[PDB]
Amino acid sequence: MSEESQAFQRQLTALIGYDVTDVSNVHDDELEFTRRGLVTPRMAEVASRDPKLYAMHPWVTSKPLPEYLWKKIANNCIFIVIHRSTTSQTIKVSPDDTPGAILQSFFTKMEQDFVLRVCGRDEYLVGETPIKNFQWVRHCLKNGEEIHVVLDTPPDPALDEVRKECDRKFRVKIRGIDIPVLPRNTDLTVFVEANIQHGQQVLCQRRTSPKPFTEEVLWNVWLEFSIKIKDLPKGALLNLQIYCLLYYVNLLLIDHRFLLRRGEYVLHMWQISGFNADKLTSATNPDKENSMSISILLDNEMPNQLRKQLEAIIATDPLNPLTAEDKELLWHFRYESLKHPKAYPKLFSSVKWGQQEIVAKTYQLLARREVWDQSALDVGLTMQLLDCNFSDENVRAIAVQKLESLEDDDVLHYLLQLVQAVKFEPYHDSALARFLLKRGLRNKRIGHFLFWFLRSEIAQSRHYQQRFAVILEAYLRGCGTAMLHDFTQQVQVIEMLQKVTLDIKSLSAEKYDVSSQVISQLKQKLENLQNSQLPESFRVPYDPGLKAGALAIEKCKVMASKKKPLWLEFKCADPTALSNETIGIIFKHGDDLRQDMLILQILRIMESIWETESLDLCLLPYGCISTGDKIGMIEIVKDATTIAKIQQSTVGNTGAFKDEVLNHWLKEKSPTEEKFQAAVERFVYSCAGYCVATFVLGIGDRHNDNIMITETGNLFHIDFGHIERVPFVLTPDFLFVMGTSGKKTSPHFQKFQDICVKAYLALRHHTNLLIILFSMMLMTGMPQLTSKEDIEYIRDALTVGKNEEDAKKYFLDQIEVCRDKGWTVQFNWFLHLV
Ligand SMILES: Cc1cc2ncccc2cc1Nc1ncc2c(n1)n([C@@H]1CNC[C@H]1F)c(=O)n2C
Repeated sequence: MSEESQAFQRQLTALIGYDVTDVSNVHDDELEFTRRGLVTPRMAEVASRDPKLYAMHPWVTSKPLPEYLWKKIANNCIFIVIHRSTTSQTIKVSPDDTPGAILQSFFTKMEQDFVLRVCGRDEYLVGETPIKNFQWVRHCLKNGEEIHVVLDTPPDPALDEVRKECDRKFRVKIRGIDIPVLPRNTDLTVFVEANIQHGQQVLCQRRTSPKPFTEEVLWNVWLEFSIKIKDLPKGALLNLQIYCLLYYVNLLLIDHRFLLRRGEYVLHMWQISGFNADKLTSATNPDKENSMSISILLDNEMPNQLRKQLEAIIATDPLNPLTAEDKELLWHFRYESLKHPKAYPKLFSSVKWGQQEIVAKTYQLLARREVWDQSALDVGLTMQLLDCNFSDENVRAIAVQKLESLEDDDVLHYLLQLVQAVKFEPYHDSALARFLLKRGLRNKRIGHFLFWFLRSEIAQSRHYQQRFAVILEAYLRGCGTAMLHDFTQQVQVIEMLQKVTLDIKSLSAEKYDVSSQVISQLKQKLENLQNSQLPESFRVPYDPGLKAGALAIEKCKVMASKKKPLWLEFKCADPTALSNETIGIIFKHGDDLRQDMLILQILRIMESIWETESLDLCLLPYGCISTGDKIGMIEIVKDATTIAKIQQSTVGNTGAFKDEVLNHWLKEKSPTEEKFQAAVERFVYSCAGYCVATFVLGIGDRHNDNIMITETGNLFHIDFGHIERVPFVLTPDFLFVMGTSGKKTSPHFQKFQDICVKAYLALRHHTNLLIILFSMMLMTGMPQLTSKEDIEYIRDALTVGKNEEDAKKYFLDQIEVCRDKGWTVQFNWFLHLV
């Protein structure tokens, strides 16, 4: 390699936040074979992409325009304001006119080398797609904004330049376990449990005789299993556990080269806190000075009434468990089951993966996928096949195949969930890791989010940082030096600000309030960075369209919270931006922003589910991005306050609540009565939409402090790092805005109940998609969630197996529960914080 080729790898390590050219925490070469095996699909995608559309990354949608956005179109006319230097003129356009077709009409109504770019953003309107199919144009319609675009030169694709390049039973010898230290107080006991697993299913289990837990425990015991060597499926894990359950460690029995794992291994294990993705990891603990280590050794046509039972089994939810009777029925009528794509997760669960001949029969089954391949993509079904219950490479590949049909608009909606799904792959190089890699290198928008998602996990997950860092490096080596440049500027800014956030917290106390001495201390620290090595301009990580310029120090502050975060304001680095408004970012340390990311992503999916049934529930999924360990960025919502501060305005630090304050704050932050009516209108949909969503997600009972509202009536829920009770927040202040004064029906209450049940019914139509996203959220995002109890809440919330009116009743009852209590639960929320 070249001297400069090492400076490139050094840059990559600072970007990724982990050194992938590291061999200190491996007992094989799978990560090096994965860096090697990922050069091929990167090169093929870098080569197949059109440089022009790659540089301009048009954000497009093939979905139809909704009935609510059509009602905004007055006489089949859409106006675009085209700007140039100091002048501009409006253009009467048709929803089908492609960017080129309307550029030709601008040049006629009065050089042919300029493209259309949205003012202030790095967002372009290019390609053979109608204007109504550009997401920025749909955003302007929905929020009543005007379309502003500037006539300028298309970015040079030369900036996107990529740098050149046996029939015997299986047995295992347990030698012993060693730990450096353990306190001299409790004289405990210990044993080793070896499991052969595949898709969380335990094929076989052997334990050791229990010996006294000391700093070194030798057994020298051969543990013979019943499963023959040939019967071992690919992806089978040898899960070794220490119970007194304090420690665990996995080792793949079939390596990446299809070779059976043989020889001597001294594995550094993980410790338990106090089921989840972290438990399936092939990674070993990097902490060799403090961790426990086990040392092992390997020296090896159907009848009508049965059709009804089958069809009923196929018609159950993802969490309905399969009896042995059910699995035998599905396997025997294997070919009838194959005619129903909905039965695929259940049919592949019925397979006896520890039987070679039965796996071979399943592979024969998969070879007749005329029904599967010609079926409409069901993301819920496809995700169902990519969770912890599926470890077969070919079962997982039919699902990844179905994802290939997804447009970039939809890949963005499921990206964080698909990135977390890599945690369930037996091997580092997988069809899913390749699909993500390929889709990232193809769209800049997806590559940016892919970068931040992969980077959030590398920074706070030792269990999967090695794997994700190899996937990130493969992406980072194909995005091009324009993207590599932006990521560098973004990484520097977040690191400098993360140092300042952690320094400010230690200075004060989580027991006290912010002082003048802490705010002046922050201003002197920010002034030091600005005129020194703080990048001249960085791209907002949660809004890559925006380029934040220099800080606005005289408006930055330390928030009067308990996790003392930084409220930062930046100037816009685009002189073409239509407004002089700053870019506000909140920098916080002390909560898991990954849990907030996951909720906001479900909230965006729920918004698209309502978009299908022509429903706009006015949700405000704000920007939130996890940048490292318990730290990250959150969007500042302009002209917005909390429901608590509206209550403390009338009476401070209580307790005391009044029903009439929310409707008085709205009539105040309104210039005209027309704008005030629009606020009550926006509150009817945003309140209804948040009531529905928050209930379904089990995060319905929050303090009014974590619920904000904008000066334009837009109510929104915030801070999901958290999770007598209530289903959702419908306090008597919200109800007063809607014209109801407890046990009385007003026109806006009829409207709220109407949209509520219609939004609820609309979500119930995607029950399996919501169940599957939720169950995956709990395994890949929380400390630990029980695989049969914690999830069951969402089945009860979405009322599985009930008719469309008995469920309507259940939700209408939940409306009445929050009205009976009123402010009863809210008072307790203030006694709990004192
Ligand atoms: C959206 C958003 C979500 C968050 N989730 C978790 C943690 C912090 C968050 C901050 C957010 N952003 C925001 N923009 C503006 C604000 C604001 N919070 N606040 C309250 C102070 N921090 C908490 C806010 F209730 C205001 O008083 N103003 C003027």
